[PDB]
Amino acid sequence: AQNPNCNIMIFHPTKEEFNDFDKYIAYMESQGAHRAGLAKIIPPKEWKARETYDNISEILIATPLQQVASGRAGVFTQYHKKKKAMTVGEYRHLANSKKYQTPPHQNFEDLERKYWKNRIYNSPIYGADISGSLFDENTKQWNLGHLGTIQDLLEKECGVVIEGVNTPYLYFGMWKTTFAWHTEDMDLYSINYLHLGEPKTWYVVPPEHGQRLERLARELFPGSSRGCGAFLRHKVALISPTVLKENGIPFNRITQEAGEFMVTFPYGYHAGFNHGFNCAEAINFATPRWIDYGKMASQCSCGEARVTFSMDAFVRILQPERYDLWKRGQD
Ligand SMILES: O=C(O)CNC(=O)C(=O)O
Ligand SMILES: [Mg+2]
Ligand code: NI
Ligand SMILES: [Zn+2]
Repeated sequence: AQNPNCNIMIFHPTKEEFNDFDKYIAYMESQGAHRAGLAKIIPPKEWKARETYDNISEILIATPLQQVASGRAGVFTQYHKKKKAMTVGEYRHLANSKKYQTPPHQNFEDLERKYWKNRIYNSPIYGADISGSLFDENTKQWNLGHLGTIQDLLEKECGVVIEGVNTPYLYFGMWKTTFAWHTEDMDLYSINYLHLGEPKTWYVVPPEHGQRLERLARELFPGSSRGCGAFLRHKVALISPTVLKENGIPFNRITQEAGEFMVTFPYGYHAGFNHGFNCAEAINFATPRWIDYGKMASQCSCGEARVTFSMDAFVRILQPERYDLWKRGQD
């Protein structure tokens, strides 16, 4: 079995190997990359996402989210308070202000320590989940707006044509902006490109051990667990590496820098934080290997998780027994 310790693997494809996206994902899996839940892909030196980022300031962040924490430093939830619209140029200025900027630090490890010690005492503002793309249309390789769609994958594998679309999302971050522990909708893959700015630190639980994380979460968030049998779908709970280690949960960590891709694999729980002002682009995707995960994915029906239009068909076709209950939670 390849990668039996479930370590995060880092790949350096050549420009030739960067042509065929599906083929390269399958290669990484042949080497055991999915066992970690997360892989890093450093593009060939010849590649670029676009020519420059000099002209992005007028993008609008219609609903910036202030991420307010409750709990203790290593075990907390966050809620998202909506803020007034602002442009990317306005948000960058805010991220660089004395109130929100990255503190002085020695290295990524020192900054990580500072994040876990102090995150709860601040409320950073995240420009998350903005439909759009920063890839140039002429970028042919690993262009996250030009991937094969999940609807087409399901049709190819299963023969059923379904409605829905699959487009990318932009994320503008600042110091301490946080992504809570989650798997993707329908336990899909994700791919995330860090276009510019400061790093993003990731934590991940191997898919084979995801249920260990879920059991800890139920213990640590006991009211939330009574409310919903899949409350991590709400994407609000944080647990620190120290708490994970104290509770014997297998995990790994890595820091993504600008110009790098990360892939999350089906049922790979992940969480993390941004070091400072940055912009990432991410999208979900599927492969043949996903189908069995999609069929088994948990679902939130309590009403909290509310998701896209396109998840309807995935539930309806892959999980017909669950469909009626899940759709009630959507309405
Ligand atoms: O970058 C973020 O805030 C969160 N991204 C992801 O969870 C992802 O790409 O799957
Ligand atoms: Mg602009
Ligand atoms: Ni994710
Ligand atoms: Zn729920």
